[PDB]
Amino acid sequence: MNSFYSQEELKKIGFLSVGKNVLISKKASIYNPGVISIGNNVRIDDFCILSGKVTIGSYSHIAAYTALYGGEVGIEMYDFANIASRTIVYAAIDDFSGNALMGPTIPNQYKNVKTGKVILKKHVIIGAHSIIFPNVVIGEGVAVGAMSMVKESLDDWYIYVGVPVRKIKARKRKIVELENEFLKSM
Amino acid sequence: MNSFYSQEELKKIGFLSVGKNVLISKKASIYNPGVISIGNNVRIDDFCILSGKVTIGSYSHIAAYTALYGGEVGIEMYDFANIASRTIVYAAIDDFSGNALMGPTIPNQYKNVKTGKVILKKHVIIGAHSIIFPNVVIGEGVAVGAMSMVKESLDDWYIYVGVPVRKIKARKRKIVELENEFLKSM
Amino acid sequence: MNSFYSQEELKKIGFLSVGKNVLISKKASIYNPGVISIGNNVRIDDFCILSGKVTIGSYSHIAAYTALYGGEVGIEMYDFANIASRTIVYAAIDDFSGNALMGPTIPNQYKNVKTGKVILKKHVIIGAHSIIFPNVVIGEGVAVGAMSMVKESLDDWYIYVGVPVRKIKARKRKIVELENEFLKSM
Ligand SMILES: CC(C)(COP(=O)(O)OP(=O)(O)OC[C@H]1O[C@@H](n2cnc3c(N)ncnc32)[C@H](O)[C@@H]1OP(=O)(O)O)[C@@H](O)C(=O)NCCC(=O)NCCS
Ligand SMILES: CC(C)(COP(=O)(O)OP(=O)(O)OC[C@H]1O[C@@H](n2cnc3c(N)ncnc32)[C@H](O)[C@@H]1OP(=O)(O)O)[C@@H](O)C(=O)NCCC(=O)NCCS
Ligand SMILES: CC(C)(COP(=O)(O)OP(=O)(O)OC[C@H]1O[C@@H](n2cnc3c(N)ncnc32)[C@H](O)[C@@H]1OP(=O)(O)O)[C@@H](O)C(=O)NCCC(=O)NCCS
Ligand SMILES: Cc1cn([C@H]2C[C@H](O)[C@@H](COP(=O)(O)OP(=O)(O)O[C@H]3O[C@H](C)[C@@H](N)[C@H](O)[C@H]3O)O2)c(=O)[nH]c1=O
Ligand SMILES: Cc1cn([C@H]2C[C@H](O)[C@@H](COP(=O)(O)OP(=O)(O)O[C@H]3O[C@H](C)[C@@H](N)[C@H](O)[C@H]3O)O2)c(=O)[nH]c1=O
Ligand SMILES: Cc1cn([C@H]2C[C@H](O)[C@@H](COP(=O)(O)OP(=O)(O)O[C@H]3O[C@H](C)[C@@H](N)[C@H](O)[C@H]3O)O2)c(=O)[nH]c1=O
Ligand SMILES: [Cl-]
Repeated sequence: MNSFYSQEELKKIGFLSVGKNVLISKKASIYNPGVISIGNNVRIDDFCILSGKVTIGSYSHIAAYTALYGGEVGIEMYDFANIASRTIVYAAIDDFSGNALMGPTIPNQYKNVKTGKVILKKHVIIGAHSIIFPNVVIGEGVAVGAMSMVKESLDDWYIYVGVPVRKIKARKRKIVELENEFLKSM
Repeated sequence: MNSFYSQEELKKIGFLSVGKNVLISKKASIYNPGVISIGNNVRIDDFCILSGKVTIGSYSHIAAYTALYGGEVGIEMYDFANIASRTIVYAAIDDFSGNALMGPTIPNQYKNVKTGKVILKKHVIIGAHSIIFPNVVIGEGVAVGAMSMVKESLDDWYIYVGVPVRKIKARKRKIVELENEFLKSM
Repeated sequence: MNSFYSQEELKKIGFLSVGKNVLISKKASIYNPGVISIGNNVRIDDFCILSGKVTIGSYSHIAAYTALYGGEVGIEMYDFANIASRTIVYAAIDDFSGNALMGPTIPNQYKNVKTGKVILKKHVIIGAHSIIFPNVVIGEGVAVGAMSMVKESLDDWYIYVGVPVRKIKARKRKIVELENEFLKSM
């Protein structure tokens, strides 16, 4: 069938805000829903995790198995941004260098958590099995390929691939005009 | 212990067809069972997702977290094909180029979904964390490595790796002799 | 909210041994708890799988989606080791070469399972979306970057990346003084 909440059960979750035509899987996890807000026409699929401060506009699909670790600073997606399956977005990560201790079992004073808001601008697409690390803006109209890793802010309207990513090609801007056409008839 | 459904629970599912000794996780998601056939001696683990048209033969393991998105055209596996953990197989995929809007929140006329049957032939093995794209015939006896990305059909009896995959060596065919012998015991 | 067991429900799983302050998601899967041991201050998140023989010490996070397939020979992590999200550790994998049949639907005669203990020593961290294969000792202090693949044992206090991994730099050892200072103030 499908595993989505009814519009009725959504209201019971306690989101900061949730628009219309919001389909969220019952097999997703939602932690601290009072700091999570969703526009209209959002779909979030089985085995996703939203945890902490996350904000999603409208016309966004968060595909299956995707984790959004919004922490305190948060993750924000703008309209028409989509995220394919099995992606992680971190707004916070532990320091790997060996200069600090690590992870939730250890108190803050021994760790060196790197944290910064993450933003996906309008029309961003994030390819399957990718990772986005903290304190990064993914530019307007940016496509990130499958299995790619992003550690820095990405320039608008390009397609990036690889670990860590590299620019390979301009993204076509035809979507801008299609979005105007779509909005019209809606 | 294990999380597999009963023969009794399995029949309650409504599969287009289910064979014998089928072990399906209660923690998998099965969408539109009505279009899904499974032969004999098949195991499907936790957190898999089968959605839309998916045909599976016999002697096949779909390991944990693997998503098979058959859509309309479908995904087929021949006998002795196996898929290791956290793989995605897409029978349909959105246009990443920027020539078109994307994903299930948006109507089809604004999109440009690529679709085509995906076929895994006999003795195919797909390594963990791999991705197969639409309209791809994975040749008989092909092995694709961990973390593989497959956008195009793959010639029989080869080992491939990488993103996207390249052909690194031949697969031996000794496995065909062992199939014939296994069958002759059985 | 959070999705962990109370310390009461923990005792009802029948681990070879569970310590105190042990947070385990109800959305995780635990097979054969009889051969699994867990020290103290350990968190195991949603959609993890622990199957067969698994030994975790103290001060360890096993992040979401992570799968530890310990089979019979086992996976052992020492204290202050952590695994980030969507990692797989295998103590047994099947032969990809074509010399043998594959997976849990086939009798052992016809297979050529590679087995070998996996050990992660003190302060190891494994980055997200990584894979560690059988018979590998990850030396004390090792860091493996995200989206990496490990088929061989790794030297102490080095940072490794890639598929399969290459050494890129020394790990800083300030973490050795920090554990001292932290353990003391307790
Ligand atoms: C990123 C992508 C769009 C590029 O496809 P393309 O426009 O057809 O370009 P090509 O396949 O010609 O690749 C161009 C270069 O990028 C490399 N490349 C392509 N995809 C890559 C990836 N995901 N990671 C690393 N390298 C990649 C190719 O090797 C090639 O390298 P070269 O120039 O050195 O030969 C596509 O490869 C991809 O990753 N799609 C992801 C689809 C997806 O995740 N869908 C989720 C459901 S909507
Ligand atoms: C692909 C695989 C079979 C190759 O192993 P191998 O035949 O033992 O070959 P090697 O390890 O010598 O590697 C051959 C070349 O391919 C590369 N390579 C190997 N595995 C690769 C992978 N998964 N991704 C990218 N490259 C890989 C090596 O770098 C080497 O490159 P070079 O010739 O340019 O140096 C193995 O690496 C693998 O990926 N196994 C997957 C195991 C799995 O997914 N198991 C699930 C549980 S059953
Ligand atoms: C491994 C890691 C610590 C390296 O970071 P760094 O020390 O800042 O090193 P740099 O980013 O300058 O990269 C050094 C080299 O490694 C390459 N590289 C870095 N990380 C890589 C990775 N994960 N895979 C493949 N290559 C990688 C870089 O391209 C660069 O190569 P070059 O010398 O050929 O240019 C980091 O990139 C990483 O993977 N962190 C994972 C964090 C994680 O998984 N967190 C989970 C939540 S806590
Ligand atoms: C994955 C999933 C599916 N379902 C149900 C409801 C859905 O309408 C139905 C089928 O959805 P589906 O995801 O199989 O098919 P689509 O509705 O076409 O969606 C998908 O294909 C596109 C081409 C990709 N770009 C998407 O990333 C991919 O997830 O099954 C759920 O209820 N929950 C889920 O998590
Ligand atoms: C993963 C999984 C396991 N189980 C139960 C039933 C099983 O008999 C038992 C142990 O299964 P396991 O999958 O850990 O181990 P195996 O049955 O040996 O299979 C595994 O190792 C092989 C070498 C790989 N080729 C497989 O891909 C891997 O999944 O646990 C479940 O009930 N559901 C599951 O999803
Ligand atoms: C992921 C997850 C979270 N939770 C709840 C209880 C937790 O205390 C709360 C916060 O968990 P969280 O994982 O969103 O956030 P943190 O407690 O900061 O943990 C995370 O950020 C760090 C920088 C990383 N090193 C970790 O690997 C990452 O998972 O949400 C659960 O109940 N179950 C879960 O699986
Ligand atoms: Cl996953």
